[PDB]
Amino acid sequence: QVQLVQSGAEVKKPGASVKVSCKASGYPFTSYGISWVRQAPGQGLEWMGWISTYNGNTNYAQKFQGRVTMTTDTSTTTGYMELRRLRSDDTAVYYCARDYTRGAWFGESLIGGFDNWGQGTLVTVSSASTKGPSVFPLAPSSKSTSGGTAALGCLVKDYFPEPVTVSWNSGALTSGVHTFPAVLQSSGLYSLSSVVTVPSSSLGTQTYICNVNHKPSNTKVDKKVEPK
Amino acid sequence: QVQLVESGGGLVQPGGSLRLSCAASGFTFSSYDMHWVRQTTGKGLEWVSTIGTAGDTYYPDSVKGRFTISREDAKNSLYLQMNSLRAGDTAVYYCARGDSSGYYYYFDYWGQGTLLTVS
Amino acid sequence: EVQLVESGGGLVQPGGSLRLSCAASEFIVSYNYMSWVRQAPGKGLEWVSVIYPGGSTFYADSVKGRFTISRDNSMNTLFLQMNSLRAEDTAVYYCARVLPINGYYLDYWGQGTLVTVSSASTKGPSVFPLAPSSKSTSGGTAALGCLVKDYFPEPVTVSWNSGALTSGVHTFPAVLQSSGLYSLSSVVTVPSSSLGTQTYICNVNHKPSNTKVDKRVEPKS
Amino acid sequence: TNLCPFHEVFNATTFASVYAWNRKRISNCVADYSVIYNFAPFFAFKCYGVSPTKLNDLCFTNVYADSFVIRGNEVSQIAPGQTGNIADYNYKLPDDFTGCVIAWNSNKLDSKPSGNYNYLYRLFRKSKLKPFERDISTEIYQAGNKPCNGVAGPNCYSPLQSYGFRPTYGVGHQPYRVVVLSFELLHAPATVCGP
Amino acid sequence: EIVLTQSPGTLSLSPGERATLSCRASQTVSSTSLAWYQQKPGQAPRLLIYGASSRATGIPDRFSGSGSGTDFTLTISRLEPEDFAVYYCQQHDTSLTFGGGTKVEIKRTVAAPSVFIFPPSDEQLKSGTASVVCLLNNFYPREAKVQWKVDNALQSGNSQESVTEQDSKDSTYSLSSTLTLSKADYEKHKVYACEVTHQGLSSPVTKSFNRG
Amino acid sequence: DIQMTQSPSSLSAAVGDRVTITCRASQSIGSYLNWYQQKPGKAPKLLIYAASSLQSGVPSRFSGSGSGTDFTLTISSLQPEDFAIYYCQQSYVSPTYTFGPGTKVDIK
Amino acid sequence: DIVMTQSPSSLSASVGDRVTITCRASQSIAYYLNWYQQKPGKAPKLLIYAASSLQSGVPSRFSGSGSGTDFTLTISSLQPEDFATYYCQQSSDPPEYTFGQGTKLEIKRTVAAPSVFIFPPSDEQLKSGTASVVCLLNNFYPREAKVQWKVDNALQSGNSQESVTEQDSKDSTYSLSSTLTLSKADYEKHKVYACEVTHQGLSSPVTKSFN
Ligand SMILES: *[C@@H]1O[C@H](CO[C@@H]2O[C@@H](C)[C@@H](O)[C@@H](O)[C@@H]2O)[C@@H](O[C@@H]2O[C@H](CO)[C@@H](O)[C@H](O)[C@H]2NC(C)=O)[C@H](O)[C@H]1NC(C)=O
Repeated sequence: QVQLVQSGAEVKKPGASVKVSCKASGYPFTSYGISWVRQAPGQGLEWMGWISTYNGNTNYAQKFQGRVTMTTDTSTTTGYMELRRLRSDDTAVYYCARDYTRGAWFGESLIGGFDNWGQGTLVTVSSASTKGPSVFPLAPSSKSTSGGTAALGCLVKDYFPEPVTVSWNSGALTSGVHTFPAVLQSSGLYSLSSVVTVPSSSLGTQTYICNVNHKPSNTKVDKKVEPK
Repeated sequence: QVQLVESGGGLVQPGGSLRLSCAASGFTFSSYDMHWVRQTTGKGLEWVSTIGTAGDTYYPDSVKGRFTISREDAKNSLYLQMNSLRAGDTAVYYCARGDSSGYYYYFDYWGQGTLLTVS
Repeated sequence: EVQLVESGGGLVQPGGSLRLSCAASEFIVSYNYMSWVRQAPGKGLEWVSVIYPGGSTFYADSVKGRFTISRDNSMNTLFLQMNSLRAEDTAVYYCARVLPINGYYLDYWGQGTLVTVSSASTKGPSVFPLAPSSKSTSGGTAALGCLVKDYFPEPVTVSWNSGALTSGVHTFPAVLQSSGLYSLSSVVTVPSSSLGTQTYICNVNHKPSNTKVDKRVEPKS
Repeated sequence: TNLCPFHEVFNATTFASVYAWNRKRISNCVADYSVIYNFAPFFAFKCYGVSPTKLNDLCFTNVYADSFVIRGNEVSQIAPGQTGNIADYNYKLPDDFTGCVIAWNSNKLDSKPSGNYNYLYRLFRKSKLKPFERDISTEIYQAGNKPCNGVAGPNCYSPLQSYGFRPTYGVGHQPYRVVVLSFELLHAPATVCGP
Repeated sequence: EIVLTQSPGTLSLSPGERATLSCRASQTVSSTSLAWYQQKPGQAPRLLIYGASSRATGIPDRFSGSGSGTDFTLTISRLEPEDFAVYYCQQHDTSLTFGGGTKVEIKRTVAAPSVFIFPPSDEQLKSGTASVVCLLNNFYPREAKVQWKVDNALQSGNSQESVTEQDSKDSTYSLSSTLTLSKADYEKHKVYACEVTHQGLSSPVTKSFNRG
Repeated sequence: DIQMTQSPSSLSAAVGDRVTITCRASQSIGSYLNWYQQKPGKAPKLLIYAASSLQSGVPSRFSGSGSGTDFTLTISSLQPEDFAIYYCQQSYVSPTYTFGPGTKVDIK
Repeated sequence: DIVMTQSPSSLSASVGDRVTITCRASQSIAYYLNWYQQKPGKAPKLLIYAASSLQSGVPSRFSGSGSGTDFTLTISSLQPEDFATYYCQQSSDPPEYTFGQGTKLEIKRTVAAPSVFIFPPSDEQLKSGTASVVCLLNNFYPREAKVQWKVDNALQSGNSQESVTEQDSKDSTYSLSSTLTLSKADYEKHKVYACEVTHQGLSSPVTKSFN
């Protein structure tokens, strides 16, 4: 019944600092240390440091020798990590794990690994302000033929904060739906596209709408797509 | 008063298996340790098993891997499962209660005894 | 040069006691592992005791409770105290140094001393002439010899014609008898033509018994 | 409300040599021995002066933990009133010892096909060790009448030897990990107690 | 510090088969300081093997590990559908480092993409930017190349592409690519094409469209 | 293990006399020693623990003394219900507890 | 505990040949095996320790190898000074060590026909009351020879003792003497005395008699 719960997602600006929390329940807190690991989007795991919950001894990675500080609070059974001088390449998901590699009392190696993990906290570092999607429609070609099936979709462009939810007809079309992952442009804003395939004859007899719900800007937009 | 009664002895062929039982009365069973001690004319008294109050079992380097001790606190019973019975296992078996006064340990109550004949 | 010299061997009654010594040079006994090894006559080697530099002592089961090993630092000597001696504790005893550097092995041995545990006494030899067949033989007449019997200590030296003859003298090793007294034999070969002329004799010497008997081994007819 | 760090002594990656046997001190914690009970059948688990079943009901001032690695046929020397190369030159227990000794095979961890020469023991000393005494000196041992001035040679030997554990050896020459717990009670208030 | 290399990067296997993963170290790593991890998509990693031979809590018997020195192996006897994820090895013999990671995929028969094309929307062209998307529908092999042909000349450095994960039903992929242009150079040219080269295609298929 | 020896093997005494049994250990064990009494065809009964402590209900005739490797059991007056076999047990090494061969007290 | 078995118990070889001695073990003893050389009347001399290491001062023709339960000792080139008994010692347990039964190495020689002679008991001390008839075997190779006493056409037992001398340097041959124990009263009872000898150099057993 060991569980670790972290804080929510944060969006920062270059040069600032962020503090991430990690609360543990279900085991003796002072018998184990806490290790921090981050994973850049589409990359591999990299280690950050380790802290002892019994005496406060720390052991950091050389890459983060002078920027990261780790603290623990025994009263609330919570561990903290702070990363100063935030850079554009520090965007990642930060994990919190119970440790079985270094002893908390004496500080020597053990046989094990990171036995329990948190759920992850996403930190975004970029120089841009909150914006809303400029949704555009993509229309099927005139030649509705070659199997009687065509693909149509809606384009989402130039939005900030990451999460955007795209649904077609509020759940009427759930099969044959492909929503691509977002891509960061050179202007600092993200972009996305979602495409579905429908029968060619269904174009005349059905109506398809594209729903976008950008929660951070609350710019919920519903738009429909018709043949050109 | 504190009484211990054994049951389950008899003749068994070599290489067989038998189960012994011992029911306690007069005391709180779950708060005490229990032991089995055998007595044969050749070697006198010999300890063969011991079970604690925290699911811990101990055996000597003469029957380990063959005998198993168990505890059922609900029914106030102690059991000894014996397998691979050689001819040297023929003796009289007692169930004994363990107690301590400081760091000193002793057996304070014993049962009547049951006889196992392996021949 | 590493040298070990042993002394103290002798003859004891069953149940008696004895003490052996082993003096060392070029190394110190109190700084080395030391051991005693015995070898029964005609048998293999057997371990007896071992002592460690700090003072620890270990014994074999056959001698446990009866033997005791110690050493003296002033004299640089190693001792073996033997008590409750039985008839089975008769062998040649060695003192050796044990090196544990790469396994345990014995690198230097002493010459050894003999300990005899028996109930008999220092008797004397008795010589019976070995009469030939007194018949003509085509080959060389190889029958002359003398038979020594019933003598406990065996530093015996049987010689023929004051040791002048150097060939044909076959003195078999002494063989212990059931009575508890040693026995020995000798034999020689001589040409058939010169039986009368040679007239060989047996010279039997027993230093612990002071005997020089000669039975002349005259061929009986 | 702190819990004693028993798992750090037992589940440690590296164990020390016999002649440097790595004492640790444990105090001001609640001692739960159920983890020791639940461990896999041990090659040896013997206690002296205290019943194993009566732990978790006893209070002590300090608890010392000493860990080292020896070979199979030397485990019997880790006991009060014992004599041998390990007991005389490496690790000595008092005759009135109060504590427990735990040993288990570690062939899968401390053995290499070519040979593991990281573990050493002392095989030469002028006098026997007093109880709970360590000697990490590496001076050349003199066994003759001539000094060697720190140069090895005839009658002058290094006082340390390696084990050279290999996986194909028998049980009597395989590595073993040994933990000895010493229970100390004094006039001071107790600090280590069971649940 | 010690560097761990995992080979291969991707391991396409059919369900029910056995899997062999390799973790190699530049120096010697003690067997007691090696571990393996599993990470399903959109989830936190979990521990599988510690000590190079010991399974963790609640881990089935399918996963086994063996190795010594500078060569370690993770074995999966049977490949259940929930065993297709990314696996990592790590050591703490000297400092603490992670491996690159090995991905286990689902193997199926070769499929051919269905190439499409979409002209820029009229509303977007009003703003001053042009977007052209060349969708590639369900195909198995990930390796696919898309080239943009404008009039008769290729274009480079002005596009970005995104790929989906394997679908649970058909175990295929889908790829999209976007061409970014302003209205200044949109009307300058007339012919736009999207070149597609794939293993499952007999010949390069290039659908195209022109203004108007 | 630790080997325990007792002497004499058999003792013959009359009613009212004073008898003494001895127990010897192969290694120093302190006061960790127990004494038992077994009548023929019945279970053993504890008499002395810690080498000097009288169990509740045991008559005051029985006394125990010693420490180290030599121990003694003494009966001040020998009532007719004290002819049995007496065992000494060591409690210093656990969980392997060892018993002595036993000393039998007869009547003359 | 550990029992060391050697093979063979006796070996014959010529100068310049190659020999091999095996020392089996009951358990695995790793590499803790040592080889010793003992000559008649002198203390054993160490040759090989740790089953491969050569002692300082030992000629390079001695070599050893093996591990576990099988060990071997090899002499590359045999020389006259190498004829002795060889013992293997095990030191798997530090305090207690055990030896093998030994392996006696002897020179090689062609088969030689034995010569048999007998001597009647002498009257000059027959008055004592003990009669001992001696049967002689001289200059025979090899050592193995079966000798059976036959008196009054009957086979006796438990009344004879035999002695064998060491191999002579000049001729490399042995010599055997057997003596039958009997009392005075039993001596005159019969006059049939046969000494039967079975040997490789003899096609059929040969006996000689007197009366
Ligand atoms: C030494 O460690 C083992 C294994 O620990 C497990 O794996 C670690 C990586 C970490 O995740 C731990 O939290 C795990 O428990 C311990 O053995 C376990 O002990 C518990 C409690 O008794 C038991 O429930 C498990 O079944 C055991 N698992 C195994 C594989 O044996 C062991 O107790 C530790 N040693 C000590 C002295 O505590």
